[PDB]
Parts: sequence; structure tokens; C-alpha cells
Amino acid sequence: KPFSVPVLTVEEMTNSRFPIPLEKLFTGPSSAFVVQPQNGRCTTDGVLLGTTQLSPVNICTFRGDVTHITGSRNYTMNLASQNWNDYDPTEEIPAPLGTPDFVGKIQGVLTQTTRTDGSTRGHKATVYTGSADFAPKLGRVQFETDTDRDFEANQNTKFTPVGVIQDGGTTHRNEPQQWVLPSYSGRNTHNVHLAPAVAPTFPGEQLLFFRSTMPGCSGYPNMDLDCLLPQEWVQYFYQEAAPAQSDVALLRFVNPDTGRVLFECKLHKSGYVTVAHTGQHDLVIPPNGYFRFDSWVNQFYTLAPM
Amino acid sequence: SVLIQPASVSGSPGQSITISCTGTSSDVGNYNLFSWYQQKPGKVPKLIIYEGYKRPSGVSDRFSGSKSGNTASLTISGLQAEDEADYSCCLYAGRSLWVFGGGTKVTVLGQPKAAPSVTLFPPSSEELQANKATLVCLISDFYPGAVTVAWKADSSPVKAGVETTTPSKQSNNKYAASSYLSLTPEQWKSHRSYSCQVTHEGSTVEKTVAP
Amino acid sequence: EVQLVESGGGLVQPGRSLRLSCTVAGFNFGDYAMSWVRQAPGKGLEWVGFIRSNTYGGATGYAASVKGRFTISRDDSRNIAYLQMNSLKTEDTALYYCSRVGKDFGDGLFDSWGQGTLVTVSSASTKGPSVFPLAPSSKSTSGGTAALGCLVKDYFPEPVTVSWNSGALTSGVHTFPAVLQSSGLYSLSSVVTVPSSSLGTQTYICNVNHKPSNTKVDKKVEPKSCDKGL
Repeated sequence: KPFSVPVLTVEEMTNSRFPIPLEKLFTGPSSAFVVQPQNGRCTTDGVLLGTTQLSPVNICTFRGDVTHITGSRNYTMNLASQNWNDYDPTEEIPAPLGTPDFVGKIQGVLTQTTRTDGSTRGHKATVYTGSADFAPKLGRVQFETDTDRDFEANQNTKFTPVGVIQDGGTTHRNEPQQWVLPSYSGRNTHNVHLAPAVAPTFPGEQLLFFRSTMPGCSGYPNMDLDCLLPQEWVQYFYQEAAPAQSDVALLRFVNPDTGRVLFECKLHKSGYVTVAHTGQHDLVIPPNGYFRFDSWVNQFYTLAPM
Repeated sequence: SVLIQPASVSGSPGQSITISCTGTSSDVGNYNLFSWYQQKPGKVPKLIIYEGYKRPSGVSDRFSGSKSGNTASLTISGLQAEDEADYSCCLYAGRSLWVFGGGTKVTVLGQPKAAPSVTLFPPSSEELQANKATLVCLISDFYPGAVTVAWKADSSPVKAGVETTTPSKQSNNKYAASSYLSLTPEQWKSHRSYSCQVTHEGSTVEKTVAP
Repeated sequence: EVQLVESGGGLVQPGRSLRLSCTVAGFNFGDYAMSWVRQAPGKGLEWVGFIRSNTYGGATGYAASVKGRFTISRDDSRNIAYLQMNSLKTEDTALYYCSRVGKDFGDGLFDSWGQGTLVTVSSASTKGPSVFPLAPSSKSTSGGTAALGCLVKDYFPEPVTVSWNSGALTSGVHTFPAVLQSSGLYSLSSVVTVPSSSLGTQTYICNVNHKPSNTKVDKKVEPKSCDKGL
């Protein structure tokens, strides 16, 4: 069974770390930080890693039931799986699938529906992923809402992400930190069964990030979000499950209107993309261009300068 | 999108000229590919600039290009006589759409004045048998192009019945004009001498025909 | 050698239809994308449309002026690029080039161009040309060189190809643009400067071909002689 990448453009694809569409292809030196995202991690032969799941709208979503911390507008959601079944904290994963793999404050809407009469309610709610109360692995996550008496316990509740917040308009663009993994088990306890951190090994090569701009809700947040693979690529790899014949598959960025190949990159078996370039650069590509698989090449096939 | 070019740009030999190619609000993003094509009279368009600044093989270093979002520019340094042609800019923005500009006529300023070569032809014997008869004034290899042509029958001015083409820049770079005067046989056979008169820059060349 | 040869154009009444073909030689047709571009009389170039390589997904892309009316396609087995013009307008009267897109050094590119094909969208009936010989005389003679030509009078529409001696005589031939007469018909003349010593010792024939009227005329040009005697 031959390997292939989907015939989809950047504007047609979706980021795999937040329910937002892709915007650009970025490249930069990932040396001053550890690139270890948990969402959007998939191998070229179909194996999912970290907390990566298939539904792109499930990213950064939480489901369960809330209990009111008396004396504040805060709530504690006891997390359940997407199917509303009992979350199993013993499953060999860092966190429930679709858990924010970055440190920051995410604003969205907590919605609740009463089982009996069918009454509904919704409130603006913010979740701090880098807080001491953030423990999705243990199945309990704290939110901060508008009200403090409107939500009902033992009733199904869902968080829908919208954007990210910058706290007090102070330092400007220090949060969220997309390359800082939150402690999924809370304080002290470290993460478990994480996806392996990626890093370019060949000289002159850097990572090719799929970059989107998260929506902003308050302050001056760093709304950048770089994912190693689009969610559509994860879905196509889970569907195909094509066996990898080498460590590196050579991808060519072809313009369909002309057939002229603009640049080439390396799609590693573990699930990331490297390009032969040095520096911070936004790729100027045709909007209708897409990636094309050619062949499995040398593990250190020297690319052409981008 | 509509790409506005100037109608014409003139310059002396050795000078450096510049042709603009201005776009509109249709600014998709950063993928704005501006190509420039040269087209000589009677020839097919020839790519001289692609991707804003790059040059195909065989194009002289005299042609350069620049791209500023939606404003492309074609610079021709050291202008030469063979550079006199129509230059068209084409924009491709990566969404399966090519747009051409109005084109700009680059004409070399100065140059030497050329005298028109006139030859007159009588109506053929076969044309006479079909009654209608036409005199063919032919003008060629002159410069500049503007020429006034008059027709005189028996050294007397002739009004109407005359039709003259526009002058066409040849490959030789000297215009050629063509004039035909159509007469009835009885009208042609009545007069013994005909003459097309060609005035170019204050100089008149006369040719005459006799049945 | 990369070469594009267009054909199929002529005269069509407004509202009808007409198909243009572009044959190619010297490359893989299924490898490159092909674009039709038209040039109106005395106006700038206008991109009509384009088709991609079949490997990348077929696909067609037309301009806003001819969208929904012109349909581009291709046949790789016969090495042809087709442009089917439906519901023609008098504004579509233009010379049509078919060009290759290219993929070896750029994008937009348009690396090669065809010779062109005149499509005259008009409702007027076709009229064949009348070829009359322009005999050389003592007035049209300088120093050993005699000028002789052919009068291709009264035809519609353009174009008309004029060759001398079945294409052998090419030196000294000048074909002048045609008049657009007040009657609407075209008329041109093609002259040639030969040696004087060649008159009588060599036959001179101008080949006139007006394809819209299915007219092929081979007209012999000789010095004039009076049957009556004078």
C-alpha cells in the first residue's frame, strides 16, 4: 500500500492543537525551547501519539459535571470522556484526548443542559492550563465563570474554546506559551506517556510548522500556534495506515496551475516536517498549492535550500 | 484585477526607461508573480522577465524588474533601437487567474528620418474587363510614420474615392503605408495621366501612371 | 523543438459556436498546462483561460469576460488543446494564441506562444478575393530591378496568405496590410523586386489563399501586352 499525503491546501486544512483553520507555513530555529506538543502527533503509518485524537472540534474541549467552589465564581469539572462515558485515568496517556498541550489561559463558554425539563444555560468561562488546579489526568479541571449560582451539579456540562487571554496587559506577548507543556497531573507530579519531543538532526535544517492565529479575547496575548501536522494529515494517516519504507518521505510542494515545484521537505516517520533553511521565515506559497509525496529517501537526504 | 500600464514610454538611445504596472485592491497576499513580455511588430510575445525580477536565458542584462506588492516595474537601461516594441505585464496570484496589462509602446527617441519609397501601379487588364479599376499607391521604408497622401488626375485634385491604410512598423523599424484609388473604367479611360502624391515631413514624392 | 500550431478560426455569426484546436510538438502535452490568450484589434492582450495537467486534477479556469461561455479542454492521445467558444459576441473578434505554462524555471512564465488564429465574429456573408496581376513597367523599374505584384481586392474576413512561386521566391517580397474599405471588404497588395533580366526567363506566380471563403487562386504576373496592337 503506497504512502501519500492528502490533496489539501493550507487554507483548506485545520490546525491540530486548536479548533482553528491553518493560515501559513512558518519555519524557525527551535533551539531555545523544547518542541513537544501532545496534540496533532501522529506517525506516517497511522499510530496516534500523546493526546492526539481524530475530531478537530474536540481539541481543547472538556466534558463532565461542575461543582461550585462556595465563596467564588469558580467551578470544578469532573472530566469524562467525549462519549460522556467515565474517563479512565489509568489509560496509558498523558491526559484525556483533546487536552490543551500548552500553558496559558483559554476563554470559551461553559454550556449546561438540565436532563429533566431540558433547560439550558451558558456562561463565559476561562481555564488556566498552567494553574495548580489544572489536572486533566486526574480528571478534575477548574474553570472561572461569570456567575456563581447558575450551574447545577450532576448535570452534563461542556466547555467550548474560543480564544486565549493575556492576564493584566503587563508584559505583552508572554502568554500563552505554546511550547511549555502544562502539568497534566497538577503540582509536583510530572507527566506520563508523553509524545517524544522533536528536533532537527541534520545540519542546516529546521522545523516546518503549520502556523495559525488563535483568537484573542483580552489583553495582548501571543496568539501564534504552530503544529507539527495538520489535523487532516492525522486523519489521513490514521485512515491509510500505509507502511513506512524509510525514516524520511520526501514531500514536494507543487503548484497545480503550473506544475513547478517550489520547495522540498522531509516528513519523518515519527511525524514532523523538516526544511533546509536557517532563520525565522514565513513561506510565501500559492494559496492553491499542496504537498506531494514522491519517494522514501535517505535518512539524511540533503534537501535543497528553501 | 485590472493592471494599469502607461500607453507609451519614449527615450533616447542609451537612456534608461521605466514602465509601471499598477494593480488594484485585489491584494490576496504575498504571492504576486509579475512577468514582463516583449512583443515586436509581427512577432509573438517573448518572455523577458518572470517572477518579478528573474530573467530567462538569452535575455540581455539590460532588462530588470521589481515588485512592490501590487506595483511591478520594468526597467530598460541603455535603450537601443531594437528595444522599440510593446511590453505587457502579466500578474498571476496563485488562484488560477492570469491578468494582462494594457501594454506600453516603447519607442526610441531621435533616430534618423527616412524617405518614403513610392511605386504606382495601373489597373490590370483583367480588372478593366470587369469594369472596376484601382490605382495602387504603395509607400514603404520611411520614418516617422505620419504621411499625407493626395491623388491628382491630369494634374488636378481628386476628392473622395481614396482609402489608405495605417502605417505599420516593419521589422526594419521603418513604416510602410498603402493607398488605393478606385475608379470606373470610363472615368479611368477618360483621363490620360494619374498621380499619387506623398508628402512626408515637407518633402513630396510624385509618381504618375498612364493607360 | 517546442511548437504550438493553432487552427480552426475564421468567420462565425454572433450567437453561434466555434472550436479552436492547438496542436503541439516537442514535449509531453499531458505534462504542461495550456492557456488561451486573445488579442483584440488594436488593443492589449487578454487572458481567456487555461487548463492544467491531467495528473494534477484536470481542472479549468476562465476569465470573467468569457466565464460560462468558453470551455477549454484537451486530448492527450491526439496531442490537442481545444477551446470551444459558445454563444459568441462581436467583442470576441480577436487573434487567439495558445501558449504553454512551463514548469522548469518559473510559474507564470508563458514560455512559448503559438502563431495565432483570427476569429472574426460577424453576421456578414463571406466573400472571396479577386486577384489581379500588377505587371512591371518602365515606370516601376530602376536599375535592373523590376517591381511586380498582385492585387488581392475585395474580400472578407481577414486573413489572406500570399506566397510567390509556391513559396520559393521569398527575397524581396513585401506583403502590405489590407484596407478596410467603406464597403467593409478587405484588399491588400504584395509586391516583389526581381531582376530585370529575370522577366521572361522566369515565371512569377502569386498564391492567394483565403480560407474563410475556401478560395485558392494562383495568378501569373507577366508584363502587359495589348491584343489590339499599339
